Amino acid sequence: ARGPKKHLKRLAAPHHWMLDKLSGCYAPRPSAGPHKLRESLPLIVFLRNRLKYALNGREVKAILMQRHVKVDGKVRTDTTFPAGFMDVITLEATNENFRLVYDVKGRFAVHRITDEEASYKLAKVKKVQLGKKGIPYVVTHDGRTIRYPDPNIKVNDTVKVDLATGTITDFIKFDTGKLVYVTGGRNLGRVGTIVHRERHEGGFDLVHIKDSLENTFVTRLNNVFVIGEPGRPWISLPKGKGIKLTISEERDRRRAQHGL
Amino acid sequence: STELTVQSERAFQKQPHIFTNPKAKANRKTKRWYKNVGLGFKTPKTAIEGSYIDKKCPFTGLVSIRGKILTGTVVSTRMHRTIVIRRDYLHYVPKYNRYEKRHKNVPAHVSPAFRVQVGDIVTVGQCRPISKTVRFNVLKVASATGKANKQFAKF
Amino acid sequence: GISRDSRHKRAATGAKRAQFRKKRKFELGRQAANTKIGTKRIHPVRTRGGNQKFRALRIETGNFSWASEGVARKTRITGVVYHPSNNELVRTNTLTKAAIVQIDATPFRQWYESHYGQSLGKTSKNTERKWAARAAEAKIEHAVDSQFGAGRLYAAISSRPGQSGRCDGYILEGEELAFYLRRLTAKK
Amino acid sequence: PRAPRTYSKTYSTPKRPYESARLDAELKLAGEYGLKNKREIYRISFQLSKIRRAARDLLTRDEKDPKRLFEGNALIRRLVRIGVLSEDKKKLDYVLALKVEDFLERRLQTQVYKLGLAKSVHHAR
RNA sequence: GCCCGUCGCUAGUACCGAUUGAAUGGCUUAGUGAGGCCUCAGGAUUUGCUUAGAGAAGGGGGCAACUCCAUCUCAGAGCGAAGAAUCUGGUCAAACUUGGUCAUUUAGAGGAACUAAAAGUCGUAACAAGGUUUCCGUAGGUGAACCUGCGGAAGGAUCAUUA
RNA sequence: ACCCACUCGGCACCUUACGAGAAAUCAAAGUCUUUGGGUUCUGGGGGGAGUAUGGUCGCAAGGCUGAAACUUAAAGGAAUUG
RNA sequence: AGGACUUUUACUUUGAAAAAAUUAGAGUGUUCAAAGCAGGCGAAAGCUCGAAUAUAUUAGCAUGGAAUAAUGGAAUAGGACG
RNA sequence: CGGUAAUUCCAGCUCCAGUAGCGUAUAUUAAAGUUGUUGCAGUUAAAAAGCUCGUAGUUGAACUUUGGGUCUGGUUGUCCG
RNA sequence: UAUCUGGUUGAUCCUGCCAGUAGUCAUAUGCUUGUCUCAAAGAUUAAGCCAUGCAUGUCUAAGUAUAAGCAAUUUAUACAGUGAAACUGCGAAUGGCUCAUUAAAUCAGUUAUCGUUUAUUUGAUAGUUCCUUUACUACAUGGAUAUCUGUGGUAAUUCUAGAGCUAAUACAUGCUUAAAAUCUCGACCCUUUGGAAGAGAUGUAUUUAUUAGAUAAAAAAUCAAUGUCUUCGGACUCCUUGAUGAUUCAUAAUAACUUUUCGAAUCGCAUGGCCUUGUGCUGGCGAUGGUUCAUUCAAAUUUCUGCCCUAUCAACUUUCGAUGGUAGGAUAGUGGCCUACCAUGGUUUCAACGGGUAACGGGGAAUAAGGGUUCGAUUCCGGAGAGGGAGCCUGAGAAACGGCUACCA
Ligand SMILES: [Mg+2]
Ligand SMILES: [Mg+2]
Ligand SMILES: [Mg+2]
Ligand SMILES: [Mg+2]
Ligand SMILES: [Mg+2]
Ligand SMILES: [Mg+2]
Ligand SMILES: [Mg+2]
Ligand SMILES: [Mg+2]
Ligand SMILES: [Mg+2]
Ligand SMILES: [Mg+2]
Ligand SMILES: [Mg+2]
Ligand SMILES: [Mg+2]
Ligand SMILES: [Mg+2]
Ligand SMILES: [Mg+2]
Ligand SMILES: [Mg+2]
Ligand SMILES: [Mg+2]
Ligand SMILES: [Mg+2]
Ligand SMILES: [Mg+2]
Ligand SMILES: [Mg+2]
Ligand SMILES: [Mg+2]
Ligand SMILES: [Mg+2]
Ligand SMILES: [Mg+2]
Ligand SMILES: [Mg+2]
Ligand SMILES: [Mg+2]
Ligand SMILES: [Mg+2]
Ligand SMILES: [Mg+2]
Ligand SMILES: [Mg+2]
Ligand SMILES: [Mg+2]
Ligand SMILES: [Mg+2]
Ligand SMILES: [Mg+2]
Ligand SMILES: [Mg+2]
Ligand SMILES: [Mg+2]
Ligand SMILES: [Mg+2]
Ligand SMILES: [Mg+2]
Ligand SMILES: [Mg+2]
Ligand SMILES: [Mg+2]
Ligand SMILES: [Mg+2]
Ligand SMILES: [Mg+2]
Ligand SMILES: [Mg+2]
Ligand SMILES: [Mg+2]
Ligand SMILES: [Mg+2]
Ligand SMILES: [Mg+2]
Ligand SMILES: [Mg+2]
Ligand SMILES: [Mg+2]
Ligand SMILES: [Mg+2]
Repeated sequence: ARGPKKHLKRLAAPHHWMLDKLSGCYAPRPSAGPHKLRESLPLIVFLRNRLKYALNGREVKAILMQRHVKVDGKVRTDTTFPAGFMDVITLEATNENFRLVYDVKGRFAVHRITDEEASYKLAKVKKVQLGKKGIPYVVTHDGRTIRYPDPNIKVNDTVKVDLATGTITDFIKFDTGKLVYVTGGRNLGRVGTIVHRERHEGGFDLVHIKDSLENTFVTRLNNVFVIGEPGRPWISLPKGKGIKLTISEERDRRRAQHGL
Repeated sequence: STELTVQSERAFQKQPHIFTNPKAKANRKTKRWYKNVGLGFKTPKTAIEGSYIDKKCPFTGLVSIRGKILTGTVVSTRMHRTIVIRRDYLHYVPKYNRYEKRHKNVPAHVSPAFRVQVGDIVTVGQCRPISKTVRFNVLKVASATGKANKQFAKF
Repeated sequence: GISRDSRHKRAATGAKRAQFRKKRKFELGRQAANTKIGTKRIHPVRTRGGNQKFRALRIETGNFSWASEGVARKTRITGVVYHPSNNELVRTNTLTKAAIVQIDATPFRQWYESHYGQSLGKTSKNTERKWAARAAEAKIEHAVDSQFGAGRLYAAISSRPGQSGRCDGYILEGEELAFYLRRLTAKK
Repeated sequence: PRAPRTYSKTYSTPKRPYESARLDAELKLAGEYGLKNKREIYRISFQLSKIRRAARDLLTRDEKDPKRLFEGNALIRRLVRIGVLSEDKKKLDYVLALKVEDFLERRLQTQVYKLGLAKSVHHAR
């Protein structure tokens, strides 16, 4: 290819958009935006598929055009906008508010979350740098560039953007014994506590995570998103809280909780 | 294989943008710039007080060490300012469940701070493309001799 | 059309690589600037991703810096006397990076005169007190005074006129200058 | 370029196509249950062979192994739900003991015949 | 009984092959080298600043430096700025001519074969002690199988002479 | 120099199968479907054929390396009765 | 969480990674099946569980083990400690 | 098989196999323990270089803490609550 | 989905192959053919040649309207409605097809960019354009130019020359506009601790020099220089510094430099508030732009390991770059990528180099006790190509071919 690629064939779309392998040759390629397309979620997928509020492409276009979708307090009238992790989608119709958090199967689950907390958003600090005229600034995972941050905010840390002014409200410092979320690999959706963070001089940090069920795994640091203090998450965790029940345990859940 | 003259060629040999002020009367040797490549790799004292220049020195030159770290054995030290390292390994043929001795020849660029010779095992590190074929800079001469540390025998 | 890809080169082993693909546009190389002296004539070239480049053929004057007291002045390049790569450029007066040129050297001269006033080659009370505070610390070395009496300074260019379009460099000074005189005395 | 959907064969003709005893047994099973062709017996034998392959693979695995537990009881419940495996022998070792006639018996043909609303097997067909 | 070769007939396969062949392609010595790109020049034309003196008639809103005016308008001349054809040296280099080279196809007089076809011909080598035991290496000979010489070997026709 | 006993090494030999082989037979041709001590070379039906070609060695003789086209349902091993 | 020395491997356990489709395989009456990722349940008055898992046997990264296999120490002591 | 009684050719009758499929051709896989690492053979069936030395390759003798006692944690089958 | 059978003989036991057997998202073909679901499909030889028709153009309330186009009616003295054409902007480099070339080449897994460019999307981002500021358009600067009106040419082509008006987010210019602080240069005085009227420059962008960008831990004396306060002994106690594993990094500062980049002379809707009641002062929501830094889509390179057959291919590469050094040129950037001068080096029995591939690599397919064997042109990911070759404009992105230039066919 000579230049950028602008088509996403259906099989090549991520298995987390988890579309239908039939009924279409192509899949919505997310336009450039705040999130990686492999990690993001187009608005058309979130509305037509996840919510079923629409039926097809024209309906999603009509929905977005009339300015009822509000991604993080902004309209975002483009069909393939990459609404990524921890973004907030507001529909004044049905007065509903969603926050995108992976369900433990590892998918962008529909999370109806309250209006009061929908005012703010969480973010991971991916860079802390000194821009022109000696002005410190911080780059989050959304690509948001927050100017004049707290002087002791470091990389891999987490922050609580007020999402109205777009400035820093509070922040959480990365360290052991801290509630944490996972955003990549087999451990998608898993939530736990940081037990240890082995350094590995030369690259590719690893952290060990122990969840409430007392199960333990290990994940890359790029893959990690501190979410609060144990017992006190800073957001509303989805149904199941990412315990990753075993397949037999899931079968027992299906058998036990069963009413028809 | 190193010339006595600290610069021997037509162009002058300086470390770029490190300047010694002659109008000042400190009159030290020069202002030699240096750095540590990290990974717990000790910069050699021969580089710390050396007088060579070696644009592609991991310790004094502009090149930075990042990426692969390969340990091998010197097979050719007799081409200028550069080394040829034999890396041996075993390829696993699965149709027989048997291994197969194999070797690759990795060129690299040994700084004058190191004294190398045929047979020294060497820890080398990745860097930018330095020449057409060299991509690694010698970072440690682990076995200076190996079995030639004791040479004579006088009881 | 001048490519700089590695495909046309033989392999490290020495085998003759067969042609894999016809050479691309992101591998192009352009003609050498081979700049000259006189009648400033800079040609813009639109390179990859915009980013105007400036060919600086036929350049006469440029900025030059003095490191000891650290002062920069615009001055004229007057010929090239040494080139570490090819003496053919010296014979053709081709000006590229790291070439060694001569300088009209006047602006440095009366800057020195208005700054220290030592009358090389051989008032308000504020200026007098500044000079007294200086206390004859301007003990700059002898060879630069020798060419100051000669009138032409020995400078080594540091900018790349082929890319930048400018003609900036710094005067040889300290042991630097010494080395090159040896080479020049080899030429002499 | 659209994503294909996977067609797959559902039978397997025997390698010795001309065995007298096997041919007579196939004709017995065809006449007993009114099968149109002998591809029906091949299909049931193929389904049984897949079932037995899964059962033997799970048997090879160690006892009290999550794979063994999960898929073994999944196959057990599927077979008892079909009805071919009696509730008495939900052990995954009697799964290897099922015969082709067992799956033949659960066909809607033979079930309509058993209920009696059809008085003949071909009448049921 | 079985079978060996020469010569004789038929169909096929393959090889050598003088013809110093023919085609194609690959490279390639040598000589030309379109066109683009860069550069040296060049300078049709388009223009702007200028007072460069006219008719314009208050070609300022006061016969006159219009109480000039984005005034009519060319000889101006300069100073620019853009600037086509053309053109200097390179540079990428397609391709052409000329031979050379290799590879594959490609015929080709003629020659030496091998198969299959077994009711031709001349012998009867081998299988028995095959009627000279057989076979191997090497050399010579001859219609043909084969014969002979010198060394072997038993796959021999002897596992055996203290008779 | 013999005689008796023992031992190491060598060319060998007799008996036997309790082992191996298609058997003739083998004390290794055993310890091989109860299949793995280390290691080198060679063969994949017969013929064409150890032929042609291309190398290479040789003064020459010839040696080393060495196919295919095509044809064929056998060629062959051991033993039994005539 | 910092200076300090790190014998080096081969091997093997665990984990992160090995795109989806495909293979395996869980759930699900497409009328069965090939398939598909659907669907199910209300009183009919919106309430819902899903879209499971595993494997890839090489190369790289981390990790526990130290049998098996290899290399290195102290012989001129230029050896180890205070 | 077919040379005057053809269970084999051409037909009629009967029957058999698969069945909306079946037959042929080439290629390929299992059969092929006829590619053999698992897993082939070499006395005579094809196949041990005429023999020896020898670099690379492959392989390479044994030996360097084995024991014990206690406490203690999970998982089992225990006897029963 | 661990199975064998017929054939050498008068007869037997073998070695052995031929044949049988069952496959085949392996095709072709023959004979038949009623139904539902599903579906491959000019790949194999010829990446051979192509008539014909389509396959990429695009306008929102929001760039430009004087179509002498339509509507002229309830909204209409510049303009508003709708809207051809054309200029402007953007895409045309995506998609689709084929597998010809290509055997450490592509590609796969795994790294790196502290070695670079990046339209767009998303988040931030700038007073200085004044230069002696006591004489300027900022209540808005200039000229062309298509569309169109008319005259043609050619046999014809998306061929367009001449004339006449006309516009812009097209092309050109160009204005405000603060303060502050820091650097530099001095009309003087008064005997030192010298210390001060005052004057010019400093945004960003580019280029070059130099500096800062620290940091293992308690006290001294001392001369040399000289700074604050001095309650005239002397004390100096206070010094700020981000990130990575690492940097000449991020960033800041000084001196300068530039044939001086940007710093809104642009559009839509609503047109509120203050009364300094005038067209006066302010004033919201957007749309386009716009410098830099990030982020995203990426793009280039890049580390280790992995490729089929062949020795009837054993040495291969370097005067023409072969391996390395240095400097320069070019590159967006590292790099013999190219040049100049040096060194004579690099690969190879662990198969290099050469030859063959009816070879694109892979995810995968068939086959199936286990080990494997064969296939993979093709529904996904990469790569390459548009008859074979080279060359190039436009752009962020092409060596583009439903883009041009030339040669060959
Ligand atoms: Mg494409
Ligand atoms: Mg014939
Ligand atoms: Mg020319
Ligand atoms: Mg006769
Ligand atoms: Mg005879
Ligand atoms: Mg005889
Ligand atoms: Mg006789
Ligand atoms: Mg006789
Ligand atoms: Mg044979
Ligand atoms: Mg023979
Ligand atoms: Mg010969
Ligand atoms: Mg016999
Ligand atoms: Mg996959
Ligand atoms: Mg399936
Ligand atoms: Mg009859
Ligand atoms: Mg055999
Ligand atoms: Mg014989
Ligand atoms: Mg034999
Ligand atoms: Mg032998
Ligand atoms: Mg050896
Ligand atoms: Mg041992
Ligand atoms: Mg088998
Ligand atoms: Mg026989
Ligand atoms: Mg017979
Ligand atoms: Mg067969
Ligand atoms: Mg019907
Ligand atoms: Mg074709
Ligand atoms: Mg357009
Ligand atoms: Mg309109
Ligand atoms: Mg090749
Ligand atoms: Mg510095
Ligand atoms: Mg910097
Ligand atoms: Mg360089
Ligand atoms: Mg392939
Ligand atoms: Mg091909
Ligand atoms: Mg393919
Ligand atoms: Mg092909
Ligand atoms: Mg493709
Ligand atoms: Mg192309
Ligand atoms: Mg064509
Ligand atoms: Mg563009
Ligand atoms: Mg092209
Ligand atoms: Mg086309
Ligand atoms: Mg195209
Ligand atoms: Mg065109």
